[PDB]
Amino acid sequence: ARVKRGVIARARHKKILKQAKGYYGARSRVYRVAFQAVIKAGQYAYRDRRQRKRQFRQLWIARINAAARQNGISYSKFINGLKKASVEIDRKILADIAVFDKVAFTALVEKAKAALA
Amino acid sequence: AVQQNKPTRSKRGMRRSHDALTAVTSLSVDKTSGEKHLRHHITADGYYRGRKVIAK
Amino acid sequence: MYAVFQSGGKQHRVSEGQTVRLEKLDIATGETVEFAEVLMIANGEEVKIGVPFVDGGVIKAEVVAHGRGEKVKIVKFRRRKHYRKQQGHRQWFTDVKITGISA
Amino acid sequence: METIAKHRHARSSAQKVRLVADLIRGKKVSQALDILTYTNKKAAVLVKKVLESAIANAEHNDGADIDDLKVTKIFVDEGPSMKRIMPRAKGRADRILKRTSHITVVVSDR
Amino acid sequence: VTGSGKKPWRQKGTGRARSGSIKSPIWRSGGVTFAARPQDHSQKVNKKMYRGALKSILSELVRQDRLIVVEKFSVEAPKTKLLAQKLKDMALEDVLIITGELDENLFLAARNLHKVDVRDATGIDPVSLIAFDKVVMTADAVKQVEEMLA
Amino acid sequence: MKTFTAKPETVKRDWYVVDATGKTLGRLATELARRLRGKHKAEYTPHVDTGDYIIVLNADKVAVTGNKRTDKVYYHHTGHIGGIKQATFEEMIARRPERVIEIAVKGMLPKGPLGRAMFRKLKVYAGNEHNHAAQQPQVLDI
RNA sequence: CCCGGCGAGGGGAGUGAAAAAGAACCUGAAACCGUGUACGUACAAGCAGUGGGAGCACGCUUAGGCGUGUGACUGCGUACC
RNA sequence: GUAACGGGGCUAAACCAUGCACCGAAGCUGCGGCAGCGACGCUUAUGCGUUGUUGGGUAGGGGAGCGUUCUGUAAGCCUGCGAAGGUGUGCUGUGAGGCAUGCUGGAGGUAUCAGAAGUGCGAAUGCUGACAUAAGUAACGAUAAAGCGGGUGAAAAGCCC
Repeated sequence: ARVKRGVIARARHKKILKQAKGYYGARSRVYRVAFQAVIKAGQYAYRDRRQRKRQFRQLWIARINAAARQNGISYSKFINGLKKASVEIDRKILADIAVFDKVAFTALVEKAKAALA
Repeated sequence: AVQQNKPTRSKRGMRRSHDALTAVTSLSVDKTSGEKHLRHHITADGYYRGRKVIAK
Repeated sequence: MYAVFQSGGKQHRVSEGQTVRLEKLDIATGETVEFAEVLMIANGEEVKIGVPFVDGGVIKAEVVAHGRGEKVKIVKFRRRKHYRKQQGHRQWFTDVKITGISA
Repeated sequence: METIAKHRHARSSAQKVRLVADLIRGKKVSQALDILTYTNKKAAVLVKKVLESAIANAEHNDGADIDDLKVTKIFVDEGPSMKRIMPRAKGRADRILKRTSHITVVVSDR
Repeated sequence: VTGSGKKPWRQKGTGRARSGSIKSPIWRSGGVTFAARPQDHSQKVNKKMYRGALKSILSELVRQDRLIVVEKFSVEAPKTKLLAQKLKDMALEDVLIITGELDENLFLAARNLHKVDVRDATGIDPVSLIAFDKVVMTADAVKQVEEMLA
Repeated sequence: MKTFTAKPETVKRDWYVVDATGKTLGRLATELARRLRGKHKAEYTPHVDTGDYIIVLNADKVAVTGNKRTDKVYYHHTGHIGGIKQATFEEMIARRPERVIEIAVKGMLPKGPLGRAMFRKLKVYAGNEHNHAAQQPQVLDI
């Protein structure tokens, strides 16, 4: 039983070239190049899924600080405050109120400032 | 000396960024015969500034 | 006029009428969950959980279709070590609409 | 009405024919014919002959009225190569490809 | 493969790659790494497993009442049409009809009948026992398949 | 519901005026730079330039600490032959002082294209007035 | 029948179920070369992706702050055997 | 080429000492999910609310599967109201894949359960073919040498006079 080979093969190469669209020059044209190109894209996105979560928190923190510092408190103390603030728990992401409700924020600083007094 | 990596189909492109021919623009028509003709040149039937020169 | 609440393992700022995607949630497709520990509410003048959770603030929403997110690929590949595996994973989620925000 | 004419197996590379072809593209068929007559590349004649045949095709087989015609479309694709050898120094034999094109001209009035 | 022992080109020097026989399985025309020979695929099968198998399949024919024994199944002359008749009559189309001593006409009939096949008792094989919708079998023959299987 | 992004086309900006006079360069640069980068608001978007335009003033009078005034490094290379020129701090305050503060906060903004833009917002000046009255610069400090 | 060198090639006509069978003729992949359109690109430095992400373009549903393409700017990042 | 703080810059943004915040990892926690190996409670041709726990990995051992050709099942089933193949898309699978369907194509393809293997390729300076690169670059083969008039011709430096 001599076996054709080829359709099942063209299936694969196409499967990879398809995942490699928009990649530059041979990255998106030539299987042998295309492959190693997909695999790293894969490895980058497994890394970067983990990364993303770091990136945002640092985005958040940065802007919490801008705001805290604008109401005359450092991020560090502000957090400490919130932490002591009769418990009082509340994502750093969530503290986007920072951008979209400057009055609800100063509220927070006050609550915080207080639990620190 | 020979290349170490194959040049991209793009570099060819860029190298050729200057290969374009230039079209003429600068031809005119003889006041006396039909005859378009390059400026400062004899027209085929043999005219130049009206006045049929070169009898051939 | 919004409020905040813990529900994924994550928190969410939310206003009535507004839909949010939460992690999965047994609650059958059409019924009504009631988030009864909101960590803040606000109009023009607002209520922070002096402790966690504002005294009597609750939030109501109706589940509204369950689902599975778009597949994602897990690639592991150790160069020169004759090693690699690829993997597919999806992720259940339930979606709620938000009718509540009972101050 | 489109109406077109083409030269397949043209004995010129393509790269070279294109050089001429880009002079002409989208020109008034009239102004096209002039740019061609006064272009000294052997491709020029190759492509003038197509333009001409194509215009003729227009006037005879369709609406015609060559007064409105434009070379609305011109592009030249590469034909098959004839393959040869070049006896060379020290017994080495070298490849060499005689290349050919397919010229296509499309002329219309819109 | 028809060719020569000659080594296509030197070992070292031409910038090419070893090479040694124009017949390399890896070379184009000519090769085949483990070329087949004609082979015998017969398998053994213990006796007691062959007999054991048959028993196992009769029993199941019977349990699906696909086994329909009759006294004397036979026909009057070698005419497929005739047989085809009896079959229509008995509500049969896919059948075995394994008879005792085999007559000849019933073999001659049935031949062109494609969904049907007749055998003598001592003939009877595993698959054809399974292959048909029903298998008939005469008292004449059961006594025989009896002895046979013991 | 993703976190917010400043958006280059809606971002505010604002003008200010800072007197460098007695200020200790570098504790000044540090501020210019952070404000220069928008790091004080909805920065919260590091791909977008949210900084404020700050115009500096009296750079020549900027202040230094230790012996730096006579001793502060200041090297650079023309990428020629063996072309490594150097100039002392006082040498630089001497010819085009503006430079010290510039080269200063530059080293503090980030990297490439973006950060490079951020720096154009900063208009220094060796002297004591400037010609950007129309921008209605508001004064500030550090 | 027409362009052309009583060419090469081509446009019609016509045959044919079909010339999306015209002789280099079933199907007709891939590398590789073009024409056309969206988007990007002439102060920008590195395995060229990946994470975040404006803008433009096109589809959305009567908006709903979505899909597809593109991808300024930005964190991370030295191919495979 | 500054080049012996990573840089800017720092007189503290350095050292020492005490203290309290904070940031910080694919560690730990939270929510959702899958599997391997155990064993409760509900209850056995048992999987479960489940439940404790484990889940980096070359060489190597073990386990479970995809798909390809060909035999049977198949004188069945699908198919000119469009097979195989080619090219899109959609949904699905942990994956190898599957299924649907637009386009192309225009005569063959086969579920299922089993059976057999010329069963899976990126690398062997692998074999064949096709096609890129360098590049419209080198070169056009003795530095004995050409000029013009007429001619034929679609075109003549190169043929003819």
